[PDB]
Amino acid sequence: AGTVVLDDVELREAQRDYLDFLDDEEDQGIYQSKVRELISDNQYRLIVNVNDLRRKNEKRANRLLNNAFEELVAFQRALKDFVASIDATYAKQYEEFYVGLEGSFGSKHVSPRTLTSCFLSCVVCVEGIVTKCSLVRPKVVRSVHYCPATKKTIERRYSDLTTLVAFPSSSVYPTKDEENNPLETEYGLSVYKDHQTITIQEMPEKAPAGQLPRSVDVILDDDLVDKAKPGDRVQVVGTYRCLPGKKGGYTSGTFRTVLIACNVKQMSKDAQPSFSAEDIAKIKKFSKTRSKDIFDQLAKSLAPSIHGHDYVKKAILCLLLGGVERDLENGSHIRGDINILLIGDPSVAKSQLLRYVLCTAPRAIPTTGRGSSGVGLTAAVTTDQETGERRLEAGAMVLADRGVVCIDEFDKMSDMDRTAIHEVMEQGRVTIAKAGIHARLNARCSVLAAANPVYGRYDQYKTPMENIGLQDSLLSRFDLLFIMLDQMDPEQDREISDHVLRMHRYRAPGEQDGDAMPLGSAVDILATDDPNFSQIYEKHDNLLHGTKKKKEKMVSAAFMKKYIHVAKIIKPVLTQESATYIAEEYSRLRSQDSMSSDTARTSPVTARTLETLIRLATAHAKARMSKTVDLQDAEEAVELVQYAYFKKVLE
Amino acid sequence: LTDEDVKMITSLSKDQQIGEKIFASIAPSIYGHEDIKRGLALALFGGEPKNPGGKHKVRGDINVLLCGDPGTAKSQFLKYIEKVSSRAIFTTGQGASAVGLTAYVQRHPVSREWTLEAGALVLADRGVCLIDEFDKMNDQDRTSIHEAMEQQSISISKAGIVTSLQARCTVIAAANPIGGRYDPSLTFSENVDLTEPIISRFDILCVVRDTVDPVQDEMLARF
Amino acid sequence: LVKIPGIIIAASAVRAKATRISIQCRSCRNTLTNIAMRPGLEGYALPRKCNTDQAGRPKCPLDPYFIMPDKCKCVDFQTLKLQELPDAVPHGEMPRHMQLYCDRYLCDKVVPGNRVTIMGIYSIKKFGLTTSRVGVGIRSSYIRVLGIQVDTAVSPQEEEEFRRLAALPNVYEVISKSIAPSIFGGTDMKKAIACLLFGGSRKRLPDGLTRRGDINLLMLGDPGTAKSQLLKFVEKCSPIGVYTSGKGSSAAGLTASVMRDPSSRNFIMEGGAMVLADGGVVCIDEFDKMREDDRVAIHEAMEQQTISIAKAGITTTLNSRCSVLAAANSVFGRWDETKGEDNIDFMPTILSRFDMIFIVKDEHNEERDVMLAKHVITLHVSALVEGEIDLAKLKKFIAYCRVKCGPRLSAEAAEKLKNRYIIMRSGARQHERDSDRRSSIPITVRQLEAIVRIAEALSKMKLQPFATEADV
Ligand SMILES: Nc1ncnc2c1ncn2[C@@H]1O[C@H](COP(=O)(O)OP(=O)(O)OP(=O)(O)O)[C@@H](O)[C@H]1O
Ligand SMILES: Nc1ncnc2c1ncn2[C@@H]1O[C@H](COP(=O)(O)OP(=O)(O)OP(=O)(O)O)[C@@H](O)[C@H]1O
Ligand SMILES: Nc1ncnc2c1ncn2[C@@H]1O[C@H](COP(=O)(O)OP(=O)(O)O)[C@@H](O)[C@H]1O
Ligand SMILES: [Mg+2]
Ligand SMILES: [Mg+2]
Ligand SMILES: [Mg+2]
Ligand SMILES: [Zn+2]
Repeated sequence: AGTVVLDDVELREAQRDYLDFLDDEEDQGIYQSKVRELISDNQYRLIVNVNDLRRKNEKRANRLLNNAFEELVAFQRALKDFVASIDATYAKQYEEFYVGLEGSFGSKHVSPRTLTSCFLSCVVCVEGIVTKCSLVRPKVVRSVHYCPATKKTIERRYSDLTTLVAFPSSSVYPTKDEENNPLETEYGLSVYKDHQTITIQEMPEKAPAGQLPRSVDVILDDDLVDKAKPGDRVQVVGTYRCLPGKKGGYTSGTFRTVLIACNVKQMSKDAQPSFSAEDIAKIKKFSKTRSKDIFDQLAKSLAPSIHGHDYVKKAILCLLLGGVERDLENGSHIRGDINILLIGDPSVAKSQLLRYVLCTAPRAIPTTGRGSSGVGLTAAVTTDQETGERRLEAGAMVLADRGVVCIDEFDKMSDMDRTAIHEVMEQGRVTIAKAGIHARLNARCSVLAAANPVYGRYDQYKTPMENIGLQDSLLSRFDLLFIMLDQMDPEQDREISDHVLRMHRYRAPGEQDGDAMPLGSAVDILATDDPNFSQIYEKHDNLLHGTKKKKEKMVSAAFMKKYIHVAKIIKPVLTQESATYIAEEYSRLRSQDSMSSDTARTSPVTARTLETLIRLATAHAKARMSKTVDLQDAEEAVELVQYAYFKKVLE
Repeated sequence: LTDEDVKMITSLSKDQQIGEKIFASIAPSIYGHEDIKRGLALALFGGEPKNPGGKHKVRGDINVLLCGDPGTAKSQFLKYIEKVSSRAIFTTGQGASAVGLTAYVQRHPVSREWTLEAGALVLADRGVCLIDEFDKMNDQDRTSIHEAMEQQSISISKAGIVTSLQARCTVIAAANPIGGRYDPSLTFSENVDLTEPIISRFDILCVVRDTVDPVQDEMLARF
Repeated sequence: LVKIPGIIIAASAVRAKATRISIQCRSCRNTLTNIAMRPGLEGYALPRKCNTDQAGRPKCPLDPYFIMPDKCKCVDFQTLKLQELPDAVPHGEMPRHMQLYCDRYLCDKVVPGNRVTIMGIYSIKKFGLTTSRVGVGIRSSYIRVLGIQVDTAVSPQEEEEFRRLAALPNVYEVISKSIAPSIFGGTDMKKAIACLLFGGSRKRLPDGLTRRGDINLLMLGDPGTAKSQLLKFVEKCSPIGVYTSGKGSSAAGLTASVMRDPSSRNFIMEGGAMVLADGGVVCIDEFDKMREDDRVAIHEAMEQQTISIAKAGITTTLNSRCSVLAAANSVFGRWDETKGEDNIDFMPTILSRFDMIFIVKDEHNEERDVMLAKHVITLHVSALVEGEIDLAKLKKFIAYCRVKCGPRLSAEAAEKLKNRYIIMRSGARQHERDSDRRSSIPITVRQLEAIVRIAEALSKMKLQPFATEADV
């Protein structure tokens, strides 16, 4: 039976509502702009915030979240109409324009555990971690055939009956003419869309402790396919649906369910920030107005809750900004990443600096001394066990590519692990091979490590070599080494205890009202949106209980994030005055007679020390947004290296 | 296994020498070792568990540790106890036992059936666990016995199973001294290869010290 | 309808079973909607013939019907594995097992490890009298669950009682003398235990840097004393509470581990005591003996309240917001006072993590045979109580105060604590300088925050939004 719907009142109302929501030109044209923008950069999926739809038309919003395919096909018809109105040529260039969904899903925000059968055919938001991706396969959507006998060319379309009943006539691939003349397929004239299945598991830190994990199968269709890789924490929005079984004759009543993605997104910490023109204006104002002391303003504003360690904070800012990688014509490579090691007495807030960089930096990976063991730290090679083939698995330092590995308790890490990270800490790559596969994975990361000295506490009366239990090969590739020392000076105690007690009295405005306790318990998280994939920004923090009062402000965390993102892209070029100063500075550093007696070397001075002078000067110039590495930048680099590389041995 | 004549039990109870008859009535096929027999009878009868409020558990189980140099009927004592006791199970510090000290979950070899294979400490919850060759245990076995013998429970966290399940057993163990010969010049603790926490959770420590005594040797040889 | 007890040892993923299906004919496209499905492990044979007739038109094929998956009413669906209760198995005897079938709201009512009583229909699988060896007429049994009861919420009466309990003048003394009343002595020990049971305030600063409010307590002592008994009491007294040793438990670990299943590729995380008691208390008994990776892990489980695991698969940061109540003995067994601080071999970094460390000694004073007599009375009067708080009410009160109130220091309290801290830091530096050894027990900013946490706990027992100078 083949009928057509002459009049579907519901479809008419739905399409009219969706086109009305999209036209948007009277209401500050946000989706008008979004559609012109997807036309511009040659996409065909429009990501629609359901909060905007809920504002403009709440009845559509409920219908769409609750009847996902009917409403989504209506909304994609409306979107194709809108694109054709804006541009008919682009609209005809694509057969289908898809709508992805975004925003706040009230009870439709689930995990693979709470995604139950009361959600079939509803739009849901599921968060989890990718356990297995499949290969990206093409699925034929339109097959073209040529008969050499009769010179005829035919074409046969295949509808997406992934979650609908498929009758066997729907999937017959034509091989013969009606006269039983052999057909031959035109592969370049046929249309294939690519297809991928992933499995999303409940995140290990969100699942109930001690229970086995729950997963959901997810279907990804064209332009959504390579969006996730195993081990990614993603958010998938799609329709939850029951897959058809194979034509049987007996059914057990059981259906495989699946999520048909309409949008996939990563952790929003690692995404390109949105930059309003006012933000770029503010950044330019900041950089131009304060240029000499902008670096110190950013540095002392780094971890405000940590008092002191101003040189450590300058170095950590340099790590957050980085040098510039050299890519020579013959393929030779020089790293622009800064590696920092903190060795110190117990409880001097070095685990806190590691954690701050974890919170702030994009693509920061945590690890502890024995939580990662070789293969878990760099890559791994396993066998697929279902295809028999070698498979590469990214470890911590590959996942931290263009990011930071924050290794804590670095000293308690085994010796083989540190040997393993030697090659990453200098070449920014992991060379891995079993016999069937060999690879050279990119791990362009900066390492921020915290260690404790031998004997637990630093001994003021012993050489830093005898007190840091690491060898010159490992130390030398840590381009800044800071001995964070617990001196029990009473005025220093005044300062620190005041700051600490002042941080233990602050209540967050509004949220806290006098006696509140923060915790929520395993439901309150899914009650509201995740602040990990969620979508006016000042420059300085207003005065508060964090600081008493003075004539020097505190850069806002959000503004600092935007500023550092902008400045990290800069590639300041070393000038000749800087080059001469750095060269002579390094030559002076190497010669020990310049440095006093009773002063030992924390780490050796090698050509790596020269490279790090260059890297630190470049990062400083990035902070000023200079585009040139001037003499002030070189001086700041040299003074940081001078502070770090020498320690006074007492007696 | 249910008693109908309490009358004979009570008549024996009035015998005024029932205690020594009971002590002489355990391990009849072991010659001598009367102190071990008193201790084993006491353990076999047990004390009174009690838990003031619900927060101060004190066991009534009398745990007995026989440490003695080889060939001194320790294993025969454990086998006697296994014969007499109801709900007694036998296990060894080696790998030569049907039941093991530690709980695990797996597919049963003969049943093919996914089973929480609760250990020998909880299979003897209301009875006695007999651990032979106590000093030759794993580290895993050692933490298992320590947990059961301190908390009287076993805590699983294996498959998706997070459970705590009760092991209110009396532990009777046999161990050998360090070097295969008890040295009375040292203390019991530095003779046995057991940590202090494990030893402290035993009420009776029977040092089964072997000496050459012609009369005792002759009586034993006759036996 | 049967009612059986048991322990659940496996719980399948919740899946979708249809209650109503609709089928469509392949040729005429007509549908046969809302066919009712039998509940339980029972299947359905599709009709082998289309209903619609039109004598002028030809007939439809033999087996024309296809499930339309979108027109199907599916419900939640779980299969469980029930084992015979371990206390119910006869002596020399393998346990029996039972398969359970749950439905729609009985799904996820239980987790493996729960002791349950089931009510359900003792039923066989009816999937078509097929799938043919030895056993004939045997069809697999299961219980179709109709009710699940798991064998083991502050009402305004309880809330009013908690308010009037906090409002007591001597609430601190009532709580302190109410914790381990059957343990003789150790009064300051018991006050510290109460403070650990309430905990300080967990704070997240604007910069994202968290500060813990959980209190860690260490008891070093002589083996006679009742410190394992104290740990046992505390794990019965706290809402979330786990008792373990430094080497974990029998078939449980101390910290978490992460493993990937090679077949399903799921990341399985084994729960150790540290992650199981999140939001509660871990009582690590025999703290001194612990495998090295566990020591390195509890370094940052005790301070950052997290466990960072990174395998070749993934990187995780598990939550361990737990107080640590630890007990250990001296390295010589007994304290051996002449050995100063050489009788503890804990590294300074571990001792720094502890808010309060208690050294416990068995003094050999003769009049402490009142302590013997005390034991004899406890064992006399045991089977058969003062003005204090029973265990269940204490648990509820602690949970209530933890969730309702999180105090902060007052300004003058902070001033006093700052000055006292500077004094004791100077004193510790001087004691190190005078003595010919670096002190085994450090006083650090971590101890400043420890005193802040104890003050906040004291204030939280009273439901007071601010901590005075009295509790400082
Ligand atoms: N200078 C400081 N400013 C602010 N807070 C501090 C400072 N020093 C220590 N602290 C506090 O001490 C506590 C412990 O700090 P942290 O855990 O970072 O120490 P650590 O140096 O990592 O110790 P370890 O080396 O033993 O791991 C933190 O809560 C931190 O707030
Ligand atoms: N006092 C005794 N009375 C009767 N039989 C004895 C006595 N002592 C030893 N035997 C006999 O000696 C043999 C060795 O006994 P058993 O195996 O119990 O010793 P053991 O202490 O287990 O030695 P090991 O420490 O090497 O295991 C047994 O067959 C037992 O019958
Ligand atoms: N002061 C005390 N009051 C009451 N009971 C005590 C006291 N000291 C020891 N005990 C008892 O001694 C037994 C063993 O003590 P335990 O706490 O297990 O020792 P340890 O300190 O070595 O762990 C316990 O049952 C405990 O009740
Ligand atoms: Mg630390
Ligand atoms: Mg033997
Ligand atoms: Mg103990
Ligand atoms: Zn038909």
